Amino acid sequence: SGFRKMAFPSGKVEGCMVQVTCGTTTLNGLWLDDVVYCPRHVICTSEDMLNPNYEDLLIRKSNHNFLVQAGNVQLRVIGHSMQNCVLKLKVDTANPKTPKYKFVRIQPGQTFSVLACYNGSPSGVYQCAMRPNFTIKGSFLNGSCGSVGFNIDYDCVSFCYMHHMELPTGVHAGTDLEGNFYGPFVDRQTAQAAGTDTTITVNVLAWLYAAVINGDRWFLNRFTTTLNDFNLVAMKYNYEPLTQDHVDILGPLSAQTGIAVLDMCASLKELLQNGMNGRTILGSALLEDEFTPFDVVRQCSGVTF
Amino acid sequence: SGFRKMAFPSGKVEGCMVQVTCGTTTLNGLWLDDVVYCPRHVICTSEDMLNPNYEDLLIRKSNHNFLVQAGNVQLRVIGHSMQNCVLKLKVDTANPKTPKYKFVRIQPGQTFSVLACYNGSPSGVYQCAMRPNFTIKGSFLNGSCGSVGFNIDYDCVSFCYMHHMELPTGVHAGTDLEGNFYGPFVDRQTAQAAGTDTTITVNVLAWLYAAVINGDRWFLNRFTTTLNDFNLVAMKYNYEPLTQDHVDILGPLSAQTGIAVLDMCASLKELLQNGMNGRTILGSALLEDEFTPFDVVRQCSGVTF
Ligand SMILES: CNC(=O)CN1C[C@@H](C(=O)Nc2cncc3ccc(NS(C)(=O)=O)cc23)c2cc(Cl)ccc2C1=O
Ligand SMILES: CNC(=O)CN1C[C@@H](C(=O)Nc2cncc3ccc(NS(C)(=O)=O)cc23)c2cc(Cl)ccc2C1=O
Ligand SMILES: [Cl-]
Repeated sequence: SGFRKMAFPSGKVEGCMVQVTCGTTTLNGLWLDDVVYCPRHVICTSEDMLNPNYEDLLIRKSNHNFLVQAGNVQLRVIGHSMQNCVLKLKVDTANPKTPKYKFVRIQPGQTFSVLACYNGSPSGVYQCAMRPNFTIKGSFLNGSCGSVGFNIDYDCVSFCYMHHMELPTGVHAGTDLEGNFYGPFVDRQTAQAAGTDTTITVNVLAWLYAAVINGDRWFLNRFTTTLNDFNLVAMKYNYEPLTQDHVDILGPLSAQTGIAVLDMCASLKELLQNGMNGRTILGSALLEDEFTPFDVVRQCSGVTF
Repeated sequence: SGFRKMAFPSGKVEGCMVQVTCGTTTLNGLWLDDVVYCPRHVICTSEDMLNPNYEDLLIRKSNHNFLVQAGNVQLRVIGHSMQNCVLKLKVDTANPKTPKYKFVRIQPGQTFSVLACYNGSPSGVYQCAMRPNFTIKGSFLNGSCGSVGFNIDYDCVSFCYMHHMELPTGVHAGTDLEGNFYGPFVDRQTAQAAGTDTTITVNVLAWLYAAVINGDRWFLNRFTTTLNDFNLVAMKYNYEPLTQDHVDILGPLSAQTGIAVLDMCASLKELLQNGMNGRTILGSALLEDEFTPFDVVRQCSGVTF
């Protein structure tokens, strides 16, 4: 019993974190096999950040301008190349701690663990989700660039995010490990803003199923809804549209609890109308949207209370 | 910017987790140097748990009855002994991954990271607080016994909790690493219940300071209070008493934000008496009490391990 915001154990990723320095700029890098991946803006000064020409800045660097430190050991850079917004530094030593890994690009609503790092040293681990507006609500200070997001379903690490910047609202933007940004953001200090964010409807439904599994039903009602009528109401509360894919994805949780997806949709409609009336659901007074259907099945028991 | 429930990086602890089996019972063990620590109830069957005589059950067990598995390697048990509610299995190999460590007993209100394990394999990491009623609101399924709680200071792991059981309300109970239970609990299947819980006042104040540091200031007011008048209010809302030690501990946060501790108490009193009025603080509609003053300073400064 219980339901916590749970991160994956971070050990496999801690063994990959290194410090990358280029002149006055220091940030984090991810060392896998003989390559160190890091944000390409490590080659920028504060005066280069408005309209950097990364190709022109990079051609002026040699391998020995990149200082890479793994623990108390200096690695030797023997090559470099840029792939989109990521810099790949070839080093003369393969990381002996390289886990089994993949690079995966995720979609909004997906969750992942973040290992926040500073100067190549891990400081903490937390769970988060790719918001519908492609930002993440992380906890990052100056020097955290290059910190990564990942999942570890089984013993293979799937790297999905590399941290690049903080927007004016305090939210964060970054790329996949191939250097493609999530969202309409650029690695420039030009005026940029997060678009209006919305609630991840499929995740809220998954978390309501988690509450039923853990033994709570106060929020259920005797009603059902059509998918279209649910979407017409939920969009008035800035909730993302629920698609037939989302309904299909919630099937296993529906079969486990005995509550049809559209019946859970009616409960959500009523919660949005009434609020909680002094009650909580899984220790929260707000509707939680950073647990996916996959997270709920992984964390909860297979026997409903 | 941002403020997340953040756990310590778990790598140093992941390298210590093993699987302990005795008969039909399988649970987790902690391998440090040449000793494996685990709950003494691993020697119990479901019938024995009703009223176990652990010395009598232990005397029949030989070293070979304990099956200890570290990864895909079977360790050899060469001795066994009990210390309070923990079983110590002497093994023929010192753990090469043993970090610098200490065993520390924590007090209610203190926080720690939990590495949830099943079959000696870590599955997740989450942050939690020892409640004033000595339970923890964890997330644990059958097979999680022996999972541990810890903090990190510099490069030293301080082990503070070992998981033993789940109470009827779904909350959890366990021991320190010397086998002394936190709370008035015993390791047997018998009628046991968590006492009435209270809110950790010093931690709520720390989290209000974190919200201010992050730009959430709507709850601030011009008023102050005496410590005695505040504690009358705290008693009324089932909040723990605030001591002069708590006020002293919040000193640095008070000096950083410009809000005296008793000034923040006046904000807390108004929040208890009037609610949030549809507003949130750090994305929560409830007053959060699982961040200590030290956690707030650490996360708002980027301390690494
Ligand atoms: C808030 N940021 C800024 O005012 C300056 N800024 C620097 C940099 C950037 O966002 N770094 C940061 C990353 N994560 C958390 C941070 C918390 C705080 C912080 N503060 S600071 C020292 O004043 O920038 C910087 C942080 C950046 C990188 C790229 Cl690729 C694009 C744009 C920028 C940029 O605008
Ligand atoms: C809720 N538990 C029970 O009804 C039976 N029970 C077993 C055991 C115990 O609490 N283990 C568990 C620990 N953590 C999470 C658990 C989730 C689920 C779970 N399910 S079960 C197998 O069907 O009880 C057991 C869990 C235990 C150990 C001690 Cl030292 C003392 C008493 C007990 C005890 O009463
Ligand atoms: Cl995805």
